[PDB]
Amino acid sequence: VMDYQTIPSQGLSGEICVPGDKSISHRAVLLAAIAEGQTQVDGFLMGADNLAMVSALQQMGASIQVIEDENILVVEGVGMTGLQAPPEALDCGNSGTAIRLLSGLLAGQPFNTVLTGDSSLQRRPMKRIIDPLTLMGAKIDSTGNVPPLKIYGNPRLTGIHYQLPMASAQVKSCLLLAGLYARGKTCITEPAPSRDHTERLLKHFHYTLQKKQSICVSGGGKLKANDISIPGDISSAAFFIVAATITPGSAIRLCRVGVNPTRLGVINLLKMMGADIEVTHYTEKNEEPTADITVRHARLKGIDIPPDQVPLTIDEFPVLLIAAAVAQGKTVLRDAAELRVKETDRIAAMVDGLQKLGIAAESLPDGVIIQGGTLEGGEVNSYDDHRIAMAFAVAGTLAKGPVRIRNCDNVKTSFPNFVELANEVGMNVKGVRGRG
Ligand SMILES: [K+]
Repeated sequence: VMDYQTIPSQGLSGEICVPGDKSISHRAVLLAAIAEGQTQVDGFLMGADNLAMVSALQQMGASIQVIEDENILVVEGVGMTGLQAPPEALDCGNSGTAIRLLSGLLAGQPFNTVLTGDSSLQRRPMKRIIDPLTLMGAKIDSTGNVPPLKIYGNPRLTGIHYQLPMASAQVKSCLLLAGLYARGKTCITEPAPSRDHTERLLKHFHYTLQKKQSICVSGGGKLKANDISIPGDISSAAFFIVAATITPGSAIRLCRVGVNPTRLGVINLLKMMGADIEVTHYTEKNEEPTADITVRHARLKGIDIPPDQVPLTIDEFPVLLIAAAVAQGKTVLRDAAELRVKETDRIAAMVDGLQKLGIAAESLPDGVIIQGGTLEGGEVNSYDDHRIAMAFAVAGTLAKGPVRIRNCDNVKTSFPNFVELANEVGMNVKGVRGRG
């Protein structure tokens, strides 16, 4: 078992490219697997979650060559009906995304599948997908609406018109995938817009989409192979953006980062707090916009986080709360109860760690109240959550003393080369032997 140990930073500098987007990587390889023809995937995130998605597809006879050192996949698609019944339960590891997407993919197959994963994954809520999939005629056994899930494939799924009562957590993507195999059209309508990585990829693979506040697909179409280049993960960049923001003497450039508007919340909010962040060299390679992000040290003020930014920033709140901890004044986060049902309860985790580092932090059922202050050295627990681990690694840049973050083995689920890149820009992090 291993921990991260930090010492304060004298300032970040240089230019780095963060690894590929986790969310786009999952969808890219899944769609490529069932496409017709050969898809080359560049920038695939070679992390534990995305490789679990790869292994899972391979158990069902996807043809995927992994070239790990180059972040490349070469996928020979097996076509829409080309998958084969896997012999054992599919282990999604730590990956909520993989299990929810596979559920959509597998609901309409002519075979049965069991989906499971690690302890954390077996606590992630699935009611949100089970219910709509069932409306389409899926049959999914589960206890307490958490994995493991047993899917009894139904090749005669029916399109539904569904209005999700919540900015989807892969619910839209899940139903869209099921929609490809359903008879008729499947229409998903949502209160507020959410991530659209799936829609962009469906278009990329030439599957017809329509189109106003809702989105529809009709089943029985074909996915057509089309090479894809995956942008840097802005959720991964977020750690360095906060680090360069709060560490005096810092100036860095993050190259080739995805800047999808539905993912830009951390930038939007930091700027509101007074951050110094410039987006340049904006380009549009296939489907996903990417840009370079230049960050310089800046003093921050606490803010009331606007409710409309919450969906745009949900995954960056761990590291954003570090910025709040060192800002001048109070920060209030509301409407973010979804933080409690992630890999760990992220509100409880962040509040626990912040208090251990000398920050006045207070939990709400749907968020947190932070009084900006001074980070001390100390020791915190990652709660096995990659973003909690990395958030406190970022805390270490400004903490008065060393920060020990226990149990960081799961950082590689989303950011395999985190330690290397951190030390490269001047964020001091070392992996050391942990306990237990
Ligand atoms: K995960």
